[PDB]
Amino acid sequence: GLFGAIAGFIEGGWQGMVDGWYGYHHSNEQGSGYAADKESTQKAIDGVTNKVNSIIDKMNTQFEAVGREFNNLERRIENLNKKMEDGFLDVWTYNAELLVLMENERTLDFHDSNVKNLYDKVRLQLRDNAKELGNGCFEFYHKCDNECMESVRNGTYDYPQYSEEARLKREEIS
Amino acid sequence: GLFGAIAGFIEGGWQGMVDGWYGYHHSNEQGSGYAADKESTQKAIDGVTNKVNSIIDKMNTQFEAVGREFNNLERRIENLNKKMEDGFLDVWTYNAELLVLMENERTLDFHDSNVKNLYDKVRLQLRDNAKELGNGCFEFYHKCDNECMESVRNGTYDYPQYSEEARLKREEISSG
Amino acid sequence: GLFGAIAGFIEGGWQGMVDGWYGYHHSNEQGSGYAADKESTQKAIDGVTNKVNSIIDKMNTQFEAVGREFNNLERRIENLNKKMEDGFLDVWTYNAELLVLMENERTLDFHDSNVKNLYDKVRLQLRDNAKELGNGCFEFYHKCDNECMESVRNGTYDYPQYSEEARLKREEIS
Amino acid sequence: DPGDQICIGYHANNSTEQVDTIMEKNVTVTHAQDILEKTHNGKLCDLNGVKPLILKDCSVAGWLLGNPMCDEFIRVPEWSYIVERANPANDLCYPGSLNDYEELKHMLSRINHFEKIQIIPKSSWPNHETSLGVSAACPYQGAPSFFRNVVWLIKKNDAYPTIKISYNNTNREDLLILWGIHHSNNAEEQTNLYKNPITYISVGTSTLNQRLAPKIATRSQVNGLRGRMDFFWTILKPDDAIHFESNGNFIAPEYAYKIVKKGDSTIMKSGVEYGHCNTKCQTPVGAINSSMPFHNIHPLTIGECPKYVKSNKLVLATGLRNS
Amino acid sequence: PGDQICIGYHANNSTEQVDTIMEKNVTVTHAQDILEKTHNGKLCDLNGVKPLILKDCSVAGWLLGNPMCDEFIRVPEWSYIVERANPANDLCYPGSLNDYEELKHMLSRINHFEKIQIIPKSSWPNHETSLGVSAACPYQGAPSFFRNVVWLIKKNDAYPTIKISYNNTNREDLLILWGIHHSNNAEEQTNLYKNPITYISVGTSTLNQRLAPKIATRSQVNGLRGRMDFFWTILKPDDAIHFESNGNFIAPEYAYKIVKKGDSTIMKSGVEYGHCNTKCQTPVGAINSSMPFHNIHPLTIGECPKYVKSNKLVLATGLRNS
Amino acid sequence: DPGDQICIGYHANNSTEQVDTIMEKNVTVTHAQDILEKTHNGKLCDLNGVKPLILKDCSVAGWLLGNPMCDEFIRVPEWSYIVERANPANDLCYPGSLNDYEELKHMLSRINHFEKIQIIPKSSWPNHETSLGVSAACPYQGAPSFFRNVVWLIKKNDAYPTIKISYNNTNREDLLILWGIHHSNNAEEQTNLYKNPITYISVGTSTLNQRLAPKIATRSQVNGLRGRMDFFWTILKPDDAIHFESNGNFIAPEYAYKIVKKGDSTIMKSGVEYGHCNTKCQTPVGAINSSMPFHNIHPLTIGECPKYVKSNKLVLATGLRNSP
Ligand SMILES: CC(=O)N[C@H]1[C@H](O[C@@H]2[C@@H](O)[C@H](O)O[C@H](CO)[C@@H]2O)O[C@H](CO)[C@@H](O[C@@H]2O[C@H](CO[C@]3(C(=O)O)C[C@H](O)[C@@H](NC(C)=O)[C@H]([C@H](O)[C@H](O)CO)O3)[C@H](O)[C@H](O)[C@H]2O)[C@@H]1O
Ligand SMILES: CC(=O)N[C@H]1[C@H](O[C@@H]2[C@@H](O)[C@H](O)O[C@H](CO)[C@@H]2O)O[C@H](CO)[C@@H](O[C@@H]2O[C@H](CO[C@]3(C(=O)O)C[C@H](O)[C@@H](NC(C)=O)[C@H]([C@H](O)[C@H](O)CO)O3)[C@H](O)[C@H](O)[C@H]2O)[C@@H]1O
Ligand SMILES: *[C@@H]1O[C@H](CO)[C@@H](O[C@@H]2O[C@H](CO)[C@@H](O[C@@H]3O[C@H](CO)[C@@H](O)[C@H](O)[C@@H]3O)[C@H](O)[C@H]2NC(C)=O)[C@H](O)[C@H]1NC(C)=O
Ligand SMILES: *[C@@H]1O[C@H](CO)[C@@H](O[C@@H]2O[C@H](CO)[C@@H](O[C@@H]3O[C@H](CO)[C@@H](O)[C@H](O)[C@@H]3O)[C@H](O)[C@H]2NC(C)=O)[C@H](O)[C@H]1NC(C)=O
Ligand SMILES: *[C@@H]1O[C@H](CO)[C@@H](O[C@@H]2O[C@H](CO)[C@@H](O[C@@H]3O[C@H](CO)[C@@H](O)[C@H](O)[C@@H]3O)[C@H](O)[C@H]2NC(C)=O)[C@H](O)[C@H]1NC(C)=O
Ligand SMILES: *[C@@H]1O[C@H](CO)[C@@H](O[C@@H]2O[C@H](CO)[C@@H](O)[C@H](O)[C@H]2NC(C)=O)[C@H](O)[C@H]1NC(C)=O
Ligand SMILES: *[C@@H]1O[C@H](CO)[C@@H](O)[C@H](O)[C@H]1NC(C)=O
Ligand SMILES: *[C@@H]1O[C@H](CO)[C@@H](O)[C@H](O)[C@H]1NC(C)=O
Ligand SMILES: *[C@@H]1O[C@H](CO)[C@@H](O)[C@H](O)[C@H]1NC(C)=O
Ligand SMILES: *[C@@H]1O[C@H](CO)[C@@H](O)[C@H](O)[C@H]1NC(C)=O
Ligand SMILES: *[C@@H]1O[C@H](CO)[C@@H](O)[C@H](O)[C@H]1NC(C)=O
Repeated sequence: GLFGAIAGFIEGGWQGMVDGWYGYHHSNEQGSGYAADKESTQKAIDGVTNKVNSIIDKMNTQFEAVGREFNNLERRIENLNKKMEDGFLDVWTYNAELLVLMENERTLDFHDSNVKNLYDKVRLQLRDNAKELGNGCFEFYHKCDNECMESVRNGTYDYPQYSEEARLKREEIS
Repeated sequence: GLFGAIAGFIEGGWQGMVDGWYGYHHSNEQGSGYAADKESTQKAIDGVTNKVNSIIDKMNTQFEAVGREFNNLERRIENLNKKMEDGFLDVWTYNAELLVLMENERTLDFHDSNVKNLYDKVRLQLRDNAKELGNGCFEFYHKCDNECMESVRNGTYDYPQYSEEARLKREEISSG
Repeated sequence: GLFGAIAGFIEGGWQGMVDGWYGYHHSNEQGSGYAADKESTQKAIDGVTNKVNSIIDKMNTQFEAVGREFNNLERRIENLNKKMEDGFLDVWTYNAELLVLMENERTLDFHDSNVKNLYDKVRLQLRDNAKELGNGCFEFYHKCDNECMESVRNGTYDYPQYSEEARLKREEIS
Repeated sequence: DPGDQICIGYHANNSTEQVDTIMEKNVTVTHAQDILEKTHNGKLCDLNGVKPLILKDCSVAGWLLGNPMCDEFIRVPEWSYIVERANPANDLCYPGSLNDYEELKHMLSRINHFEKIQIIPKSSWPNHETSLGVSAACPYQGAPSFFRNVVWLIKKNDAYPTIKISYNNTNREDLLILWGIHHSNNAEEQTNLYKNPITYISVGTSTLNQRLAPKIATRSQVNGLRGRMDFFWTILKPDDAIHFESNGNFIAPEYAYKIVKKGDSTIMKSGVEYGHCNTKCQTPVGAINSSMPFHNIHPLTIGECPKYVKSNKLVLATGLRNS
Repeated sequence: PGDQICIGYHANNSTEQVDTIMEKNVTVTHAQDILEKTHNGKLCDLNGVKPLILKDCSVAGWLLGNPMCDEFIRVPEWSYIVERANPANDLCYPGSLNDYEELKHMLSRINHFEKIQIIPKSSWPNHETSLGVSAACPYQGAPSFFRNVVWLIKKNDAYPTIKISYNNTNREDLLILWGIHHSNNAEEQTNLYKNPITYISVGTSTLNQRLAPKIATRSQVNGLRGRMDFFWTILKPDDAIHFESNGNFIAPEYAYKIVKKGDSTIMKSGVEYGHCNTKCQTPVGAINSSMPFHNIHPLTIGECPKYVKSNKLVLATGLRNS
Repeated sequence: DPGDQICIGYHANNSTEQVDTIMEKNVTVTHAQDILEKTHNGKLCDLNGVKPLILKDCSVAGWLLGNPMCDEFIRVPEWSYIVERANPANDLCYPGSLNDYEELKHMLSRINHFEKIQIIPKSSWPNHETSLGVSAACPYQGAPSFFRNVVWLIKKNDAYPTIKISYNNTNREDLLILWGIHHSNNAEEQTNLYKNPITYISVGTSTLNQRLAPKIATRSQVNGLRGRMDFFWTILKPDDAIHFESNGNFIAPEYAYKIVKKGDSTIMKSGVEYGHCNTKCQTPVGAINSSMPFHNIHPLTIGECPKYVKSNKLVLATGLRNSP
């Protein structure tokens, strides 16, 4: 919700998309289908893997032998140990719970930013050669075949090729 | 200012609106008024409530009896208790101060995105039928009444209904 | 990054920008050069300075005398000190690593946020009087002297000044 | 050209409350909430329904042994924590020491049941003097007296027969038994009090095996006395018998305490008055009733308390930037 | 119309729910729990070394050779000691072992351990060596005594003053144990040792100990009013220990060569041994590492996760599910 | 024709500084700062302007009792902490022990005022010999000697009359007083030194009440000596008196220490040389500057120190992401 993509102008997820976390759905004269953007999916996978690994690998563990070796006339000493063990339990329980809550919020917004950035990359390429539908989709003013659709997903969309056709379409609705 | 809305282009809150944390201000021939978006406001208030409750409820508190039970020939043990008590104070003091500093930054940026999300919602509907003034307002190129204001405030603005009406003024306004 | 700018529509950043962290590069008939936006870099300078100072200054330090003052028949008590010492080492090592990891992610996102916000301020001023190349640059539909170049940078770009001359370059040029 | 206008905006109010972020300082917000507890009631309260044992100016040692300046019989059969002053005035009227004193106080910090009973009546010493064991250092209303719960046995008719007495704990509860030994000042004083130049004390239970001997030596005056009295204690579990043997310098027990312990606490050093209040967390300066994660009232807390921190305010932003 | 390209994100049939700081029970496509909750329910070797498991005996009974404990076994090394919560077999003759808690802590992890005989029964030609027997320590229902120590009794109505010494010619530290018997009355003192007033002198390069019997009336424990206080010391190599006594001496017969290189604690558990290996052992079982946190048990031995009071620590990895 | 161009961009420089984020490792940044302290000067320094007491060849017990084989140094009236070697060369020339040694060491770790004074001169023993309490295990100036702050009293003219002496602390400061008992080896040695087969020591103050007897037995040889001497200590508060009674085996005091204690410290075990420096945080391997929140030098620190962590770098990113 931080970027208004995952729950905002894109109102839902696609069950048909199975080969990635983020991707595209196209619909042209040759048919409709799903295509997953692996450049974004891999970078998201590495970052999420790094975060989980960092949360795990950065923990420092040492050999400790935790028992109860104080007698009935050393209860002051064992109360010192009780305050130490209970204090550390409070420190770790509070740290662990909040670390999960804060990072889970961060992880969800990380996916949100990735989806938003994908939308802006496609939008920045099409410019006025396509129409922003406000729902995560662009309606082309020209004919974008399967090879043209791959160019949009490859960051190689050629604006000058379809400029006059798009302008003619824009005037065609006038 | 992480999303550039609160003090980036909106640049100022509205003391007039007392209904919610975010909302709209319409001004047409009928009059002027303040509207509050109950949807995003309720989400923000519920979201901040969870953050505050989580910071409070996750703290585990147990019975402890803290005193000074060691004598003049048990000072080395007392030093161990002192180092333990001082160590736990240092840990909690650092975490509590930094927890507030980090979460206060997130909460303010949480409010910043909600405004921009509301701003980007209206921007998509009007498209070319209204220009982008840049102060967080949309001056309609067409004429919009109180009923038409409601459509923008609940997400039902019909763009082609006022398309050419905007164009006649748009192609004439830019002529000077 | 999390907003799109550093390694986003901008690729690498400018080596010739030594007067600040964020700024502009103009190219008109009068020449070309680099310039920095004082307000944005100053906020970034203060923000990171506050972040580093907060991490340093908020730490509470007390006088302690740490030694080994227990004999061979007080090993149970010395074990208690070892468990306490190692427990605090684990707490501080874990927090310091994650705090460095997380705040570094925040810092780079903070720089990313400032660049995008600086872009949007220019974007909302030029409007249809300029065309965005999609790589962090803008194409004016008119003539922009060095006086008007500063107007974009200093927030005083007057929209009607070139709106008519813009149309003679975008709509007129078919 | 009165172009109809729709705007996007956010709340503002008159609040002057300010919070700090990791990058900015002194940011005014519309709403804010503090998570640091800063208020206490300023009185000593009951801990989870149980009243504390407050010793006004007596220590645990003087209260247990029966110092005449202390309460002759305390009413509390149950307490949650013991309140002592920084320096109790009536610790041990007769100079001496209490063995394992710090561990004994820890046990007595929270006691479920406490009742004084008489295990050895003074009529159990037919051949020893039970009425001369007094001292000017232990006065009651000016007149010489002694600890109320123990008997200072003295020779009768210039004779101190070997004592062999024992007590079986017929009760169903553990018994706290206290006894002592008196250290004479010289050989003549030892004869003038016990008639036996070389004396001993033997105390035996199922776990205790104690041999005491007086340390007759020159010492410095405390409360006007150069003599000393070292006191000892043990827990006589039910159906177990304590066995006493002595031929001099014996400070025999008269009263004992039936004790049941089901929880642990500690001794609180405070002078704050009782407040007829209940709480789950207690500090020497006042009890706190809070659910906040942190507090800055006092470090020496008893109960379920927030984490004591070195902070004046931990205020979280629950609202937007104000303007 | 047509020719649309849409941007979307993955979704699946997952019901996995994670909690965030601002929202609870958020269903996500994928998630991982970083809290360990599983143990094998078996006591394992700690980093390749088997624990020393005392079935029904305490360390005091096993050290002193209680006739109801086994006479040493193939335990030249152990990583930790497993005791029952209340071991039935202990000091059968009532008494005590000095610094018993400190002795157990040292013996928690031993690199090398080997019982040897330092003083044979032939070293007491003027005292009775077979008569030091009590009914409270029966071996086959017949009265006996601690196996590793000798209760010396008078011979020919005489207890000559003992002056014996042992030089630790071994290259490893030695653990030596001895005791003093506390009589019940004067008559019993002479019936056993013939000497009314007795003493024990124990001397090493560092130890200088004088012990005297405390003859008094005591309550019956295991049918006995008598008591025996046992003591121990670590005799460094090439050092010597000197014993001098004229009665009530519980003279050592066996001693243990000690090589200590690390430290452990005493584990109280009834869980059985599973012929396994682990880096972390809890009283209810062993746990495999790599998770930063766990909630199995606090009294752990080894490199273990941090013990917390949580039932779930679920990190969100996937996207918010629809 | 030429469309004027205005561009947005950020800063970049020639920097190889790398930081790690929660999701990316080894990210090159234009500028960075390390919040971890990693350097120590390799010296022992004064703590807040007060030089420590450095016992180079001696233990605290040997230094207090005046071990003749320990080097004599100039009087130090105050110190902030005590430095001992891991294994001091000289601890107790005569084998024995000092009672409550660890607690005494901890109390003496930080002393505001320390001054040795004479309380019982050797002229105060008319009926006991004061110069023969001497052993070859404690040489001094080429002659057999003993601990020089105490005196080992011996029988004179085959007689050891019972000692009954008292000392009143007329000073305004507390007094540290040490004494001891000699444990013989056999009955013959006892009589040859004190003439009394059964001996005792009684010490008494307003708080102290102690009785000792020699443990005459056979022990192993330490420094070539089978005898032992166990020393004891107490703090004689002002205007209080200490009373010594003995008929043999008494190691009488000659010197005591006027002591004033205000703060607390510990004993540092180190062999690092003194550096004639000042610091706010001392480690057994060197002093650190203590400006950063963390350090990774050593855990056994004295002073106001950063939090000790097991890390090699804690580098915060301050600049932007740097690109090649
Ligand atoms: C028993 C008594 O009165 N002793 C005092 C002594 O009296 C002598 C008497 O005991 C003996 O039988 O006969 C000779 C003459 O042949 C004396 O008459 O006289 C001493 C000199 O004044 C006293 O010393 C003073 O004792 C004070 C202690 O007062 C008390 C106390 O502390 O309560 C008084 C008690 O009556 C007494 N109790 C018993 C059972 O004897 C105790 C006790 O003696 C001591 O506490 C034992 O150490 O003492 C002050 O100490 C004062 O400073 C001192 O001069 C004899 O008390
Ligand atoms: C050695 C023995 O059996 N003594 C018993 C004693 O016999 C005496 C006899 O040895 C001596 O020569 O002459 C005197 C008379 O001048 C006695 O006749 O008689 C006592 C009373 O009948 C017994 O007391 C009983 O002891 C019981 C425990 O028996 C054992 C034990 O099993 O612990 C028997 C052991 O043989 C004996 N140990 C040794 C090394 O000799 C021990 C030992 O006496 C005690 O453990 C030391 O305190 O006792 C019960 O305790 C019973 O209640 C009690 O009446 C003597 O056992
Ligand atoms: C923000 O940018 C605007 C451009 O739209 C700046 O206005 C221009 O400011 C410059 C700077 O002084 C003026 O140039 C000056 O002109 C006079 C007379 O020709 C000459 O004496 C000076 O040496 C200098 O060249 C320029 O006239 C002015 N434009 C106007 C008045 O239309 C504005 O100042 C900029 N803001 C800031 C804070 O710099
Ligand atoms: C944010 O606002 C707070 C007030 O809530 C400012 O705190 C004030 O800061 C000044 C200057 O640092 C302090 O004056 C100094 O006070 C100390 C004693 O505390 C004295 O030693 C110095 O000579 C000097 O007078 C002032 O006391 C302090 N007030 C409070 C209530 O804390 C703070 O400076 C503001 N921070 C920023 C970054 O604007
Ligand atoms: C704590 O910080 C201080 C101040 O930064 C460090 O002291 C500095 O140490 C360096 C290297 O030892 C000194 O540089 C040397 O200076 C002399 C001229 O005085 C020159 O001949 C040498 O070639 C070298 O450059 C520097 O002067 C010194 N600064 C001061 C103010 O004394 C200190 O080392 C830090 N502590 C630790 C433990 O790192
Ligand atoms: C980040 O860079 C460091 C070097 O600064 C890498 O550390 C190297 O890791 C390899 C792994 O095989 C070792 O062989 C090298 O010796 C290491 N070099 C140093 C200087 O430590 C580190 O691996 C890099 N991070 C990642 C994720 O690859
Ligand atoms: C992306 O797609 C276009 C259009 O099919 C193709 O020409 C181009 O080579 C592709 N890019 C690759 C394969 O890197
Ligand atoms: C106390 O009396 C009970 C009554 O049965 C008895 O069993 C117990 O042994 C006695 N305690 C002793 C003798 O110590
Ligand atoms: C979250 O889900 C769990 C599991 O069904 C349930 O017990 C809990 O009450 C839920 N919490 C909320 C706030 O709905
Ligand atoms: C033990 O024997 C060795 C063998 O040389 C000897 O040096 C040493 O002194 C002896 N230990 C004693 C006598 O305590
Ligand atoms: C020490 O001397 C003072 C001098 O007045 C005296 O009052 C005090 O009692 C003496 N201390 C003793 C005798 O313990």
